[PDB]
Parts: sequence; structure tokens; C-alpha cells
Amino acid sequence: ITTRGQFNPVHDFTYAMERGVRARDEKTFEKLITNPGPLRIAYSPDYLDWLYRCYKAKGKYMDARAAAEKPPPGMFLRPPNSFRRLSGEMKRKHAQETLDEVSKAQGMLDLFERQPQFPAIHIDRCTRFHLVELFKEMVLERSLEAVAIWDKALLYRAILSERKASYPASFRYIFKAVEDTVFAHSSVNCPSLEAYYYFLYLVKKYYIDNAVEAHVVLRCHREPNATDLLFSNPPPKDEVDVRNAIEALQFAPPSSYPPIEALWRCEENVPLLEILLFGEFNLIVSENPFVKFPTAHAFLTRPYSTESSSLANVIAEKRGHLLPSFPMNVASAIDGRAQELRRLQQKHHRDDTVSFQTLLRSTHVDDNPSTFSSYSDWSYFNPRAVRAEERDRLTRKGIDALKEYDSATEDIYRRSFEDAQASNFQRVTEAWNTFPPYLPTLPHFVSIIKKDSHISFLLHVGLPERCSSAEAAAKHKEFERRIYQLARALYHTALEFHKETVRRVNRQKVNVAASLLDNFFEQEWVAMLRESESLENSLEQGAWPDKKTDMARRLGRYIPFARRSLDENGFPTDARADDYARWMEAPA
Amino acid sequence: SFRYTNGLVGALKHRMMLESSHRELVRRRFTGHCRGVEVVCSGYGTVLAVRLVDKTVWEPFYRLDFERIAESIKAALWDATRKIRSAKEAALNRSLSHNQQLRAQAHLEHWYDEDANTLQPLAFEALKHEAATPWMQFVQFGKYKHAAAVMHSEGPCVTALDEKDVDPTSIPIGSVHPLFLPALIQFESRVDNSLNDDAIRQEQRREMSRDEQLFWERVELIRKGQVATI
Amino acid sequence: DWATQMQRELFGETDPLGGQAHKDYYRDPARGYSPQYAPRNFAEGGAISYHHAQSPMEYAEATHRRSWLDHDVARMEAAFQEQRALLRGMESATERDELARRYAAEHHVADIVVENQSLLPSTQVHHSTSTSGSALRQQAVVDRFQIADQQSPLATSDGMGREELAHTYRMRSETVHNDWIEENLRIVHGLREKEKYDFTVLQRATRIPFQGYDMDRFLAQQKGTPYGAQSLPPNTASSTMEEAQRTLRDPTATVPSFEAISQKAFARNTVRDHPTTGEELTQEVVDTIRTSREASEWQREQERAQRFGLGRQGALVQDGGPDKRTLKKHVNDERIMDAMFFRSDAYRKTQTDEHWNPYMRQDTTHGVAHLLNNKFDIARREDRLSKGEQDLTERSVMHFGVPIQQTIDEFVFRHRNARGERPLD
Amino acid sequence: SSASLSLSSLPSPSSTSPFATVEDYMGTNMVFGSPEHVKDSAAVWASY
Amino acid sequence: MVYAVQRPLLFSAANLAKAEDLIRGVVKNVARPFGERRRAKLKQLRANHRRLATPVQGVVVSAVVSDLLESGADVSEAKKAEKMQESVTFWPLGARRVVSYDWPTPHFDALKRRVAAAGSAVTAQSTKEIQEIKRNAFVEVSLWRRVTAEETKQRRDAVEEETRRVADVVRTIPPLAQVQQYATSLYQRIEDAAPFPAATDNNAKSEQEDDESSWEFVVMLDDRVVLNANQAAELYLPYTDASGVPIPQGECRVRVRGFDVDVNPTLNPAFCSEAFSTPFQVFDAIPQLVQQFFGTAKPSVAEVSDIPSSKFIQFCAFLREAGLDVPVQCEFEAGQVLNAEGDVFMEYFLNLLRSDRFHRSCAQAGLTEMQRVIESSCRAHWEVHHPGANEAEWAEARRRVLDRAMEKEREWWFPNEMLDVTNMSPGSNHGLRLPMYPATVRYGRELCTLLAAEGQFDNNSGLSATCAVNGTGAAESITFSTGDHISSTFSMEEALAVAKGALRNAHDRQNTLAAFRLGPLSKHSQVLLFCGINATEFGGKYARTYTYAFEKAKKELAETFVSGRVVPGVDEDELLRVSDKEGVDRFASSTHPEQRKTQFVPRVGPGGAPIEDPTADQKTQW
Amino acid sequence: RKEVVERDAALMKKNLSTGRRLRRKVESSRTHRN
Amino acid sequence: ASVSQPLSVNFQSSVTVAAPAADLFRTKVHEGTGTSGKDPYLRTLPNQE
Amino acid sequence: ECRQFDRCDAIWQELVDRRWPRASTLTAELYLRSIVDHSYTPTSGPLQ
Repeated sequence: ITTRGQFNPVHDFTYAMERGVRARDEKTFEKLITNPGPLRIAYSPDYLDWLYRCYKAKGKYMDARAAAEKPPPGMFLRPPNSFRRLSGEMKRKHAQETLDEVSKAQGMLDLFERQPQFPAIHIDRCTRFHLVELFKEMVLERSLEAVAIWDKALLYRAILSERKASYPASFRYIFKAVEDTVFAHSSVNCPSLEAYYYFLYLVKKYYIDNAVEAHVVLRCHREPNATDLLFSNPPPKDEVDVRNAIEALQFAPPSSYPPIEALWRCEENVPLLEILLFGEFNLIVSENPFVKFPTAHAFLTRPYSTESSSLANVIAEKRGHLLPSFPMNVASAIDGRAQELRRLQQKHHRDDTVSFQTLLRSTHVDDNPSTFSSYSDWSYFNPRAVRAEERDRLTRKGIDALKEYDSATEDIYRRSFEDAQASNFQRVTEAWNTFPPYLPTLPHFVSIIKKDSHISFLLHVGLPERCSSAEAAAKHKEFERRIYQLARALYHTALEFHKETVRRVNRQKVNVAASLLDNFFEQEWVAMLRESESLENSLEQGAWPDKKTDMARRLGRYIPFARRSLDENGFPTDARADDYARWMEAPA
Repeated sequence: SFRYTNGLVGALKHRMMLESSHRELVRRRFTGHCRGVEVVCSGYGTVLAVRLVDKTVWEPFYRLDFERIAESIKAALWDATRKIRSAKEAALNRSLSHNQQLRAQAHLEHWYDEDANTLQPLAFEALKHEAATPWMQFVQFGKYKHAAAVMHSEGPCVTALDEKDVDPTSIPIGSVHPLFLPALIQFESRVDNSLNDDAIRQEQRREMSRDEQLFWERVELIRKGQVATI
Repeated sequence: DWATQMQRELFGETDPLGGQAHKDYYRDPARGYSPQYAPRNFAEGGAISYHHAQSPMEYAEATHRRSWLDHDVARMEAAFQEQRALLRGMESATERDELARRYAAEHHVADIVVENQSLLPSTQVHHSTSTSGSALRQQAVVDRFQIADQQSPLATSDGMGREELAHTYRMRSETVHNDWIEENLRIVHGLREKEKYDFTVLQRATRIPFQGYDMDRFLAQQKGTPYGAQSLPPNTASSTMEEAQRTLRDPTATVPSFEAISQKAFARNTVRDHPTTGEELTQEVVDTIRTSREASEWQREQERAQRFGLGRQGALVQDGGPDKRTLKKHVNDERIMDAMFFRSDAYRKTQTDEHWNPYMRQDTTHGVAHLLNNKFDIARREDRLSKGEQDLTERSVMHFGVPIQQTIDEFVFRHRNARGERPLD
Repeated sequence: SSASLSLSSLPSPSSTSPFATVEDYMGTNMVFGSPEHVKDSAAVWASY
Repeated sequence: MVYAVQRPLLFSAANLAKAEDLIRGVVKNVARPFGERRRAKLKQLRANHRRLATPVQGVVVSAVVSDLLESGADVSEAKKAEKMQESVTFWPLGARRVVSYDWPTPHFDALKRRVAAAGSAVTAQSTKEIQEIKRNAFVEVSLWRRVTAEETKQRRDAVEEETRRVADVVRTIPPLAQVQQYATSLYQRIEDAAPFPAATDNNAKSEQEDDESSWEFVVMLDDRVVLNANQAAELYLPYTDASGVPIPQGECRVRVRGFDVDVNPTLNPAFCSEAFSTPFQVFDAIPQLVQQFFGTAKPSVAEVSDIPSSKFIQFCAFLREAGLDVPVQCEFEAGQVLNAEGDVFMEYFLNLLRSDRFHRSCAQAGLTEMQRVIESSCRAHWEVHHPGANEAEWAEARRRVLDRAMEKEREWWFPNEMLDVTNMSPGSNHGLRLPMYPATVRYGRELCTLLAAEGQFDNNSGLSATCAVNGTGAAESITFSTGDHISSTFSMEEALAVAKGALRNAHDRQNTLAAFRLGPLSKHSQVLLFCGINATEFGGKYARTYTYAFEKAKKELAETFVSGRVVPGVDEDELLRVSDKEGVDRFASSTHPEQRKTQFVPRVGPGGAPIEDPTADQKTQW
Repeated sequence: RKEVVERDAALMKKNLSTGRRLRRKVESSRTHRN
Repeated sequence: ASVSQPLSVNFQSSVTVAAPAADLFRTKVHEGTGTSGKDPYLRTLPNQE
Repeated sequence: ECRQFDRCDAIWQELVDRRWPRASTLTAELYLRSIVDHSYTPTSGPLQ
């Protein structure tokens, strides 16, 4: 389980404390905490204190369990080696195993999304094999443009070389690689210096320091309208001075490029690739970019609605020439309405976003149950943001295991024994004490329509063979679609009948789905009944078995389901026509 | 009084008739016929055979087109299937109509919870009954006398069934309420399918003995309390 | 053009909105807290024109559909990785875009911007100025679930388990049975009768409405349907984002309490003073869950006790018998519950114990089933209700209505001769 | 596992039948209970 | 006393848990010979196909070329013909090697001409075309280890002591004889028919003398290999098969099944092109590696506990040197557990190395982990629909079968919470309650009766037919497939027979589908009722009520056949006998006319009728 | 039955107490997350 | 089509606001609840033909 | 069936008038059962 701003630890303190390593001192804990290979992580002091508290809790708890090894308020212990308690062990163990996976996967993904508590990814003893393996797994894996990666390849180098003063002695360990970078050797080995100089000229011009600006300028730097799109809230320097600067240190875009394979193949590009891992692992800092760039917003991410702020004639075009056009009261009326909407948007443009931030920051400043929170809903931009899906997968995956652990408390624990006797002393009866076999289920409500003679005939016999024509494939996916459309609406009503208005609204869903279905039916049935020009020939009798007369017309007058007064369970209303009409009136 | 036993009498009459319907729809065949096709199927939906007409007048109609051919095949097969389905529904609509106790316990949902998709004979439990061999088609159906007799030696479900097995006022408990067969087995006797009377009465009096000690513990205790507080 | 770049930001492994906060876009828990596009529609005013949820069962079913589709989404991402390989190996800009152009035309992602088709002008100008085509098509955000939501087999199940469904039916029928108890409580109090009597007392001033010369023309100018009477929504006071999000994001705070409490105690962790992780965190989370389950069933026992006055009042051994009690004027009570039940079902063997008397049996007040005794009865019942004819088992009780003359005579009697209505002659 | 082939052999009656799991709500087993399962059973039932 | 209270039900539960296992023993042995016949048959059928298509004569394993370059190794001709490693000699367990094949296949050429027509000018139409070229045929790498007859002889002894056990207990239990017969006949009906254009019988004098040591299935290395330009697939060997048992050392080779969907639909393993490479060994390397890189003694190769985290990166790079695969991510996750001296452990690093946390075969890694939950239901169902199968057949068809059961039987084999029992021993109170079951029987039945199955068939005369047949028997869609010649000209009843085999396989597949779909609930409801009798309406003491009521209902449905089936005596009014009137006068007084009340005061009905003591003049049965 | 409910109340209380921890802030650098 | 809502005049304050029509109530043949015109406090047209 | 027990009596007196065709005994049974079902048909609350 994760929220916007969660600490999921990448540690498995379990196995260290399983084998017996116990941490009490802070320096030993810190050496325990860090990875010694081609990945040297640093965690923010908030998560450092959080993680030391994690080790305190874990060490003291494994102490408690090892001290007990040598229940609910009213759920006891059965003897050991029972099948109940043993498979209860099993369910709890499987739950905790899968959830160690969930937590550590959450740790890894929070770490590699470039989250705040994980402020620095180092690569110290990183052999070129690891450089290329991390590149093709986080940049040549995460990227979409082989030209844009070659853009980043020298844009990031420009930024780091420009601010080689702003990184501590610790981050100085990219500088050797940044400075031994090869330029203008041969064609497909490395890109020239004209590219480096375009990217350095732009960084000197736009004061680019953090990856939140690196990406937005990578998205607006090759558009011709870079002028207004990158137009910073503090406007940048002029070309006529940044150009004498770049000339003292020694614009049009660099198109001449090596292959992108040159970057991860070249034995020379590798100090240029430490830079590329470095700008994505390090250099990436949380800082909102579109207070600085007010125009790259609408292109980078989607625009605002109210920031874009003859409607009658637009609508007359939409409604076409077949409806008589809006006369000279209603044209002005629609126009006044539209201008008023535009005005109210003009008013509630900026306040909307500001209050949206503060609404989503209340549940963040509260040490409180997370009601409004998300997986990634900062008030800033992280272009390395893992999707909601690559989080929700393991989210639900851990949620079900949480249910499974919840489940494993009846196996390992028992109520009192004469309490159990008293429970059994009231025998469960199908006559009175049993819950009804019809269940408000989506299968039950697909079955009622599948119980139909008419729907079943139009799906099996009626609608033509789905396996011959591809148009039959879509026409049958549409039959199943509307059948299921009614099915889920009936399912929802079934579930939420007692709810005074929710029942009525889901009954509206029912009436809309079933109206679509019965219109479908009254046309896709007279279609199958118009397929009788195959049999209206001089095979005048064809003695017994005709399909329409009456293998298909025998089934009689059809009952549409927008009208079929169906009750709560999915069977016709025991209540009368009046009562059911009132019960199922509009939410209006 | 005895509303429990009365509703139980009713539910057992209902289920007796429904199992009579089960084996009645077993001991028969059903036939669909939509264009030239004669699809004979079991009581469990298995296709027994697919024939044409003796004079085959639909032959100027099929000319072999294969499209109308498959159409009419599936159409007559569905015809035989809906035959079976409406027969399983009718064998239920008769039972509920002629049950005097399920009609005194007036409910609409009675006519609706059971349908040919849920009454005992079903088309996906077909194989384990049809492709069963004599002894097992005796023991499924709960005929252990005949099962022992055959042990002392397609879809052929019609082997084990005879007209005595379709009179519901004879078929035993495990088959009458199959939702509870593994729990009524312990009162299903082995030699004869009749009720295991020693089983039922012995179980009852074991539970009655137990409850008697339970009761006298409580008289002892509540009297101790009456003496203590009074 | 729009779907082209939409698919282009799909193909990326980046967040289609970078995860940064955006106002016009919602994080719908149904979609899994995905960036759903939902501007505020100020033709209504302030209301964020979004699916405002109404019950956590839509969250339950969105999670189930999501797990069911997740298989397809792994396939989508598998194909998307090679398509991005192609989009990378392409060096030409316009053809590099052309690929995703035709591939979105293939994955049919142009039909997922749900455009409005309502040729009524009022709702047309409602939608097409805030949520227009040039708004949705332009600003749309598509996740890696929407393309599988086109190409996928249809579901036939739900995310509800066995204990879940049993408990949910427990809640639904306990609430309906309680409400039933309540509307019969206002009956045994006589409050529905006071409601009806107030009806006719209020009827003592209501003038007969003037229904216009050409009564169809009257109603026509009423609905605004003749040419030149077209009507717009009355512009109501437009509230702020502050109230729009509080009325939409809390309905989604009524997501099922398992998901809710599990996420919520978990988000108490990292910011708590005793923040753990692992088993010692899973245990506390499921522990809060179990305690809430028990205490909530407890609180609903108590709301039953209050709503129907259940529970003994005073002491048990009051010097005047154990059951000593007081009845309050129009206040629900436990003796009253016991009494309206002992009054209806006194020695009931079944609901039709007194259905021996004919004019006791035929009564169709609390339903019609008991008089539909065979399948033909209910068959003609439903065919008749489909064709709309007055239900034939409905006519089993003869309800001689109220005579037009009685209603008119009563009206004249209340209104003291309809002096305003007679003809001046 | 590649490490815990023996450390994964849990005491579990190898069956598909769920009748190798019959026991009371005390999880005790006097018939077909393991030698130590019946031990646990005698101990806890004797103690109650 | 508790032993004796527990005996009556626990002795019977023991009888049951014994007899269920006996039946499993019977059926598990009688399922074998059908598997044996299918195996030899589908081997004959492969001897039949190899005489039509162009096979892979050369399947060649090589070590992976250094995917990197040198400081001056340009893009021009980094594929020179010297470093090519024309074959191999070995492949340690945790190693990566690139496998290639000989395939002059028409689709390979439709790939090659388009790959060599245009180069650096890659266009959208070229890519959209070339992906469909690479999509009509796939290559299946299989790494099989040899086996000497010394293991086959003990295996013979293993299956023969099973047969002796089963035939002793079948001799003892006469039920088990008919059970053996029905299981054989059931398997004979269910078997997915393979009447093919039969092949050339192995002539007794031209025999392939393979009695020394045959080839043997352990692990498939990849299932769906795509067409490449280099004609290659960089496969790594999973430490432990998808079975839990690690792969011990032993000689192996790669057989590449060439599947051409242009000639092979439905992926029958008889219609494909197979191969055989150089025989080579595989082994474990880590015990020898921790030794070579540390200089520790020969017997105490388990002495090494934690990895000093300064020589440990060189440890991994010397792993890569000596010939294995070492991922940085595996290394990094190991690097979250450190020693008191900061050192990564051996028991954690090696665990992740030999595990499927990160790097697996693309065969399992292609199958969704969502499907790695259902590979316990799809597997067993397919092991019924294909009798007595080994792991060989199962792995070969794993991908296609799981894919089809996801694409067209999705709800069938997806997990359903109402319909799964995620624990075996505690479900008997956990999952299925005493009131909640008779809605679960109905729920399962409604699920299966909503659902259907696809089933195909062919008489092998030129026409096949496939059906979507439901749990009702009525079909949804039938297809006659006359993809054979124009001279087919099937008869009327012959077409009906093609369709009849189609319908029959569709119905039988649906039966086995649904049987597995609803097995577990049936089984655990069985124990819940079979030993929860002490809580049911008809158990313990109230069984002498439920059975008595079943007898009264027997007698009463007897009387409906006499009285014509109208509502019989509601208050026992059609009975001639008062002693046989089981309904009595439940009133405080009988001679007092006031005290006959159901409530405290005499009630009246519509209009005021005295309703407590109904007289026969107000009562009508109308 | 009435003391188990007090135990459950104690459990939920020890869960929802959630005393606060102190949160530190780090000086921002336009280039690195200090 | 009106409510029992209270208006501060001595006539319309005598009618207490009635909690709405019961959601799932099975009402009689002659009496409705009074939410609409088609569902009035006393249905007027008979069920005769 | 439609409980039109006014049209029932209308056609019964129609037939007493037109003694052609003669009313079969089934028709007499029909009408009498109509009148008895109708005389059991119960009125409303304001009439009861």
C-alpha cells in the first residue's frame, strides 16, 4: 500500500535479523544501510530517522517473538500441529511473504521514481557494463526518442558543467567523467561540439539547473515556438551576450548525430553515459517548473480549462440544417449564457488550481487517514513518474493478501468452547435461517436475460453466424455488449436497492441499458425476419422445418426490459404496477 | 405449531417431485428440428445423433452450401435444448402449482429461484452421469442393492433407470435433497436405500444424553445462586 | 492530431500528466486514482462535470474490472515496447509521428473521447462551452487501461466474495426491513394520516390553475416547444472549486472501508511517531480493520436501538416490575415494535393464515403474488404489463375510484362555492 | 526452494480430500490425528 | 469420553480420507496408458510431418558476443567472422548463451528480403509489414537432458510398484474394479482424438537403436522465439525449473521446434519442424566459484557466510568472467542486507540469484503472473483432457493453452472469490458457512450455466467443425471448416457427423471445464456438511425430525396421486378419521367462545367479520 | 463478551492515537536535493 | 405536487414537514403517499375498465 | 379473465335475448363462475 508521500523501505531487515545481525549503533547502522556495488544510494534524513525507528521496532519485536518462543481479546489458541492452526500459520506466512514482496517492490519503485526521501542515487564503483545495463534499463528503456536521448546526453553535460560549483565534494565524482568526454573524433562514435555548445548556450541563457527544467526544455527546445513556450516567468538572457560567453569558452539545432546505439555501445561514450545516468539518478530535484515556465504547461502537460477563457451558431452547425435555426431571441440568449460562462471561468481560473493544491495538501500535512491522497500528486513535477498502473497492480496485489491475513485469524484462534456449544445449539435451517439462493449477482442478471427465449434465440439462432463475417463479429460483440449493459445496471440496483436515491439512479441505468437493448432487439430481430427472402421462393412449403415460420416466429411477442417491471432480486415485481412505477421514478 | 415441520414437509414434497423430474427427463430423449435436421439429445444435453429427413426435401434448399447447413444444425440443436429446458421448467411449474404448502407460504420468488439452469439435471454435470458405468450409475443414483447386485457379476444413462425410480414417493433421502446428500448419507443405509434408523435414533439419544447433563448442571448452578442470594 | 500526441504520451513510460497536481483533472479511485479529465461546468455552476460516485460498489466493480483487464494491459505494454522501439529507430520526425498516428487509428483511441450527442440546444450549450469537443478531444488524458477497455472480452462476474456478499445482503435487507418498520411505526403513530389530512386542509386555498385556451398550446408554451420559446437553464449561483472538490472527492472517500482503512492506517505509518513496516505494520492495519468492523456493527445495533427505541429504559429491578416503561407521544419504542409484530403476526403459521376468507384473501395491498397461483397467471401478468394493459391480477380487488363529482363537490365545499370560477352569468 | 527443499516439507497430510483435516473447533484429533497431534489433543482436552 | 464422542464421525472421516486417496491411486495409474498411446502416436505423427517441410538441420548454441565495443570499433562490420563461436561445449546452470537455427522458411525470406532491401531508412510501412512477417511462425528452443537406462529401470520399478499396489487394493475392494473400468472408459471418451494421415511404421530392421540413453525433458528455455536478422535468441538458463526442484548437472542439448503457422494451426505438436544440436553438459557453478575466487578449502565450501563488500563487486565481475550471468539489480537487492561489518550475506545473495525475483526464462516471463495463479487449474484440467501427460507435453503446450483459456474461457479459469477455497484445512469453517451454502451451489451452477465451451473436431476427411456449446447444450456458434479441397463434396449425414463430433467434443470439454470450475466448493461443502451435521437442521437430534418429515412427505405425495392434486386438507378436513387428524384445537378454552383469540382482543376483518373462529359459511376454497 | 469489547476499544485507540513525529527540512539547492 | 413544509403563516405552519415517501413501502390500492400527481394521497380513477 | 364483470352480464343477457345460438352448458358454467369470482371480488377501504 502506498500514498502520495509514503516511505516504503527498500530494506529486508528480516533476513539480517533472521541470521542474527543486530544493529544498535548509528554508524554501524548507516554502513548496514548502504549498498556497496555500482549503486550507492543516499536516503533523506527524514527516512533515515524513519528507518532507524524501523530497525528499533524490528529488533525489539524479533526480541519479543524470540522471548515468547523460548491472541485476540476473545479468540484463544488451539493446540499446535492442528490442521486449522497449521494452515493458519500457512495463510499468515503466505500473506507476510507476498507483502514483504509488496513493501520491498514499493521501496524499489519509490526509490527509482526519484522520490524526495530518496534524494540521491550514486554509481561509484560502476563498471561500464553496469553503466550500459542501467542505461538500457532506465533511459534506453524509459525513452521514446533516440534523438531526444542524444539531446539529453549533452544538455545534462552542459547543466552539470555549468553548475560544477553547486554540488558538494560528494557529487564531484561525476566531474572526471564529464571532463574526459569525447567530441568530434569520428562519425558514429560520439556527437560533435556544436551540439554540446547549443545545449550549453541554452543552459547559460535559461539558467537551467534542475531536471524539472531539463525535461521541459527538452520538450520545448526543438519546437520552433520555443520563444514563447519556454518563455520564463523571469525572462532569460539575450543571445547577443550568451553567444560571446560561449565563444569565450570555446543558436541552430544540432541534427547531425551518431546512432543511439553508439551511446550504449561506445567504449568512449561511457564517461558521457555516467552523466546520463547522473542527471536522472542525481540532479533530479523536486521543484515546480511551471511557475517559471507559464507556457510550457499547456504543451508539456495538458492545459487548464478556464485558461482558454457565436455559441448559438456553433450549436446550429452542430445540430445541422435539419433543425430550424436559433431565432433572434435565443441566439442572443445562448451567447449571453456562453459569455457568462467565459466570465465565470475568467474569475475561477487561478483560484481553482491554488485551492486544489491546498485541498490535496491538507490530507498531506495531517497525520491522518489518507482520504484524498494519491500515488503521485505532488505540487511539483517528476517526469520520471511511475504510472498509476505500475503502482495499482501491486497495490491490489497487497490488498488481497491483506484480506488473506485477515482471513487467517479464525484458523489460529478459537472462541470459547462452551461458547461454541451455545452457538451450535441453534441449528441452521433451510426453512427459516438460510440466506436466499438467488443472490444479487451479475451472473444472476446475465442469466435472466440469458434465460430469455428471445435473447437466447437471437444470440444462438437469430443473429447470424459470428464465425463467418467480421461484421457478424462486431454485431455479436454489440449484442453481448447491450445484454451485459443491462446486466450490470440490474446488478447495481440489486446491490443498492435500499438506498433512497441510489436505487432510483441505478434503475435509470437499467432503463437506459434495456432501452438500448430493446431497440437493438426490435431491429436485429426484424433483420433476422427479413432474412426470409431466402425462403419466400417457390420452395413454397419445404414441408416441416422453416426457421422463421415458425422456428423463429413461434417464440411470440417480445417483452422489452425497459418495461419489464423487475424487482430487487431480478425477478418481476411482486409489487404492483403502481407501487413499482413510483418506486422507479426519476431522480429529478 | 410445527410450522418448521410443515415447511419441511413442503420442501421435501417439492424436492421429491423435482427429482422425479430429474430421472423422468433422464429416461427419455429430446429432438430438435429446424431445417432438415433431427438432432436427438439426451436429458443432459449430450448430442445423441444428428439425422436428416427421409425424403430430404430441404435438398433443393441446401442444394452443399454449409452455411444454411450449420445454421439449421445449431438451430435444431438449440431447439432440442430449449425443449429440454422448458420441460425442466414445466416439471417445476407443475410442482409449485400443485404443492399445497409452498402455495400457503405465498411467495412469488418460488416460481423463479429454480429454473432449467439450476434444477438437478444439468448439461455440464452430464459426463459424470452419462459415461458412468453400471455400478457407479447405481451408486450415484443411490441404488446400492442394484449396485451390489451388479458388482456380484454414447451417454447410456438410461441403463440404471426404470419406472419405479421415477415414482418420487419412493426415491431415498440422499437423492431427494441432493444439496445435503453428504450429510444425509449417515442416515442413508447401505444394504437398502431406506433410512438408517439405528443411526438416526442413536445419534438423537447421544445428543439428548449430552443435553441432559448440560441441563442439570444449570439447575444445580441456578439453585446454588438462589440459595446464595436468597 | 490530438489523439496522435495523446498516444505519443501513452507510449512513454512517463506520467501522462507528470503526476503534478492539475485542477481540471480528477484522480478517480475507480480508475485507480488515474488522472481523469473533469472540468467544472459553470452552466450548472461550480459543479465539476464528473461522475460523482453514489456507492462504493462502483469502486468495487472498477477494481474487479481492473484486475480482469490487467492481463490485457500486460499485452498492451508488451506491444507498446516494440512500437516504441520503432518510434525510436525512426529518425524522421513526421514519419516518427505517422507511426503512432495510424497505430492510434488502429487501437481506435479516437472514440474514447466521449463526445456529446444531444441536439437539444440547452444541454448543447451546457456542454459545448466548458466540456466541449474542442475541450475533451484537445485535453484528453488516456491511460494504459482505456485501450484494453476497447479490446477485451466482456466480464461476467464481480469483485464480491462470499462473506462480502452475505454481509452486503445482510446490510441491504436489514436496512430495508428497518425502514419498513419505520414507515409502519409512523403508521401506528398516525403520522401518515396527519400528512394526508394536512393535504386536504392545504387544499382550502389552491385556486384552479388556468389551463390556457388551447390547452396543448398552453403546455407547449409551458415546455417552450413552439418556435421561439426555447428555454435555457436558470443561471444559479456558481460555487468554487473548494465546494466542488469537497462534494466529489468525499463520495470517493466513501470507497469500501477495507480499501479505505487499509490505505489510511498505512498512510498513518510513515508520518506516525512509531512508524514500522512489514508484518508489524500489516498486523496493526488488519487490526484496525477488524476493530472497525466490530465497532461498526455495534454502532448499527445502537442506531437500531435508538431509531426504534430498543433497549430497556431505567433499571431492571425497578420496584414496580422488571418491564416498567413509559410511552411517549409519537416516539418509537420496543414495546411498540413487539406490539405491531404481535398484532400482525400473532400466531402466524404463514403469511396466508387468514387467507381462508375471500375478501380477506383477494386484497392486493402488500403485493399481488398470493393470487397468481399458476405459471399462466404470472405469464399473462408480465405480457400484460409489457404491453401496458392494466394488470389483470391487479383488478382482483375492485377499487371503485373517487367520483369526479365527489372530487369537484369537495373542492367547491372547501373553497366556498368556487366563486372565482363560476361564469359571471 | 534451491535452498529449502527439506525446509519446505511441512507436516500436511498429502491428499486432495479435505477429510484429512477433520477436527473440532479445538483443532484436536483423537482419530487419524498424528502421534503428536493426539498428544496435543490429550493435553489440551485434559487441561480443559 | 471425548475420544468416544469424536470416534463416530472421525472414524468415518478417516474412511473417507482413505477412500478418496485410494480412488486417486486407481485413476492416476489408469490415466497413464492413454498418455503412453498419445505419446507414441504423436511421435509417429512427427515422423509423418518431417517428410513435408524444411527442417532445422543446424541448431547451434554459442556464447554471447561482447555486446559492447572498443573505443574505435565503429558501426562498420562489428559482426566479423572470427569471434563467432560456431558451437559450444557446455552451459552452466546460471549462464546465458545465444541459440541460433537453420530455417530457410518462406516467412524467413519474407523477413530477409525486407530487412536487406532498405537499411537506415526505416519507414512506418516497413515496420508494420515486418512485424506481421515476424508473427506467422515461431521457434521453440528446448533444453533436454539425456538419461541412461539405469534411471529408466528404477522408473519402471516405480510405476510397477504403483501398479502392484493398485492391483492389490483393486483386488481387495470390488468397487475399485468398476472404478478402474470407468476411469479407463472415461479417459477413452475424453481423449482429444488424433486420427491423422498416419506415417511410415518403424520397420523392425531399420530401427533407431536408442536403448543406451534417451533424451529427456527437463526445461524449455523459450517458447515463442521471434524471427530475427541475426537469426538468434539470447536465452539464459533458469536455475530451477518451473517445478521447484533444481536442475542437477547432466548432459543436454537444444531441440528447436520450428512452428510454421502458415502450415500449422491450433499448434499440434505433430505438425512442426524439430532439430537436435551438439550434445553438451550443464552444471552448477557457484560452489566452485566461491571457492576459486576466495581460496578456501575443498570440504568446507559451506564455510563462506557473508561477502566482504569491497572484493564483492570483483566477485560478481569474476562470475561474469568465469561464464555466468550477474545482474546489477540482483546484486543491489542483495545489498540491502549487510553484515555487522557491512557485508552482504551468501544465503541472501544466492537466494535471490537462484530465484525468480528478477531474471527468468522468457517462457515463464511471458506468461502473466496473473496466469501463474491459474496454472494450477489450467494445468490439471489440461492434464485430464490429455491423459497421463508428463511435464514435457505440459510445458510444450503451456503457453498456447493458458493463452486460449485466458482469451475465450477467461471467467472459467480466472479466480472467483465466491468460487475459490484459498485454504484446504480451515475452509470447513472459514469459507462456506452453514446458511451460506445453498446459495453457493446455485451460484456455481449459474456461473457454469452462463458459461460455455469451444470444442472442435475433424473426421480427417476434409471438414472440421467447432462449436460454442453452453451448460445448456444449445450452441452459440458452429463452424464447418472445409479448408480442404473443392473435391470435398461431403454427404448430408457425413456433414452431420463432422458436426456431431464437433458438438460432442464441445459438450465434453464443457463438462470437464465446469467440473474443475466447481470442484473445490463441492468438496469443502462436503466436509462442512459431512461433519457439520452437529449443527444442521437435519443433524444431531433433529434428524429424527427431518427424516420423519421426509416420510410424511412421501405419504402425502402418495395421496396427491389419489386426490387428483388439488390443495389437500389445509386444516385436515378431507380425512375420515379423527385419530388420523394430526391438527388440533389450540385454544385456551374449548367451550368458552371468547378465549379463542390469537391476540388479546377478538379481531375482525373486512367489514367486521369475526375472524378468530372461522365458520364454514365465511370460509370458501375459491 | 463485554470485556473483549473493551480490549477491542483499547486496540483501536492504540491504533488511532498516532502521536506525531518531528519532520526535518533540508536547504534546497537548485541542483541537488540536499 | 407540493410538500407538507411549514410556512410561518398560522395556516401553513399547522402542517408539519412530513419525512418523504418511504423508499420501499408497499402502499395500498386507494392511497398513495403524495409525492406527485400520479401518486396522490388518494388515487381517484378506479381500476375498473 | 379481464374481470369485466359488466360485459360478462351484458353478453349473458344478450344471449338470453338471442336464444340463437343456444348456450352450451359450458357457457352457463362460464357465466356463473364469472359471477361468483366477481362476487368474491372485494371492494376498497373507503367502502369496507
